[PDB]
Amino acid sequence: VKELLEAGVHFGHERKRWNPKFARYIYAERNGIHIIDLQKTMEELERTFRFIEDLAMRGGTILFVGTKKQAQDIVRMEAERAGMPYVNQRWLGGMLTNFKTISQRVHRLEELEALFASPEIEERPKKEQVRLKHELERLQKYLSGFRLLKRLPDAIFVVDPTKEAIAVREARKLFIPVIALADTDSDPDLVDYIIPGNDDAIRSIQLILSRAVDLIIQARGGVVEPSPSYALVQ
RNA sequence: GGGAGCCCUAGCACAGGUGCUGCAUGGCCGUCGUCAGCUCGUGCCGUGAGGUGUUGGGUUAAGUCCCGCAACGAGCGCAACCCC
Ligand SMILES: [Mg+2]
Ligand SMILES: [Mg+2]
Ligand SMILES: [Mg+2]
Ligand SMILES: [Mg+2]
Ligand SMILES: [Mg+2]
Ligand SMILES: [Mg+2]
Ligand SMILES: [Mg+2]
Ligand SMILES: [Mg+2]
Ligand SMILES: [Mg+2]
Ligand SMILES: [Mg+2]
Repeated sequence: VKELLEAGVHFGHERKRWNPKFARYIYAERNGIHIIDLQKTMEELERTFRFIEDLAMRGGTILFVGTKKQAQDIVRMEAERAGMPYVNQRWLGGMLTNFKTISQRVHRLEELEALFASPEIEERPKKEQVRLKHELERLQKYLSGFRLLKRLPDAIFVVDPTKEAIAVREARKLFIPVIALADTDSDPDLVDYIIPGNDDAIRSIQLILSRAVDLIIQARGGVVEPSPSYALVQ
């Protein structure tokens, strides 16, 4: 739960497709790439991790949203490590603003797996058997850890604001605090708690969600060890 | 001398009408068409009528199934359940 000269190589990123609104968090245009104000990344982190502490203490959940493939797997472990839910494959229209209706898909998954521990997987025609077993396929594929959500989450952790911007918009419309791993292509003001790092490159990404989940466990009550991911990021 | 009932005149209340209106109508039928379509709930977009979903790419006899996607689903159809 720290590291400051964990610039490592995960400080600055992105070329000139910036959101000029991200101007404060930049250090220079070192050869076609804005590099991120190192200090600010650490002090925004201060007020940020602070936020997340009180969330684990009060016993609420954080929905980890990362769809970007260069961060996809990482989300799965760190979100499984902590109890919290994750949206991993792709983000659906109304996971939040339509959160009731979307949860029928959860009502079915949990209940369709109950078909697969019964005598009725031998019963039922195979007209149903083929359809109703490759339907369970897809369900577990998108809601592999949305099903953990039983109500709207107290906050939400996105790894790319720009890319998962439908996720962001939904959060706001329901007044759900946005934590985000952001960099130069994003609108910082659209985000409540910003870690101005860089949405792409696993060396960042995982470092952040490691230390974040470290802190979540550390503050919930468990004080643990290295992660399932770590330097298993190639 | 009256009475129930049945056959009966003479008047009543009504019957009956394949007389009109199929644009006053129900019912049933023809037809586009056994064509693959027509909608809904909630969400999202839009001042609004409305839109998205139902568009895109592949496939099928088929909105048939697949991939994808601000949508996630569902109903009436298709298919199947019936017969030869
Ligand atoms: Mg990006
Ligand atoms: Mg008459
Ligand atoms: Mg008629
Ligand atoms: Mg047909
Ligand atoms: Mg015919
Ligand atoms: Mg307009
Ligand atoms: Mg409106
Ligand atoms: Mg259309
Ligand atoms: Mg198509
Ligand atoms: Mg169909």
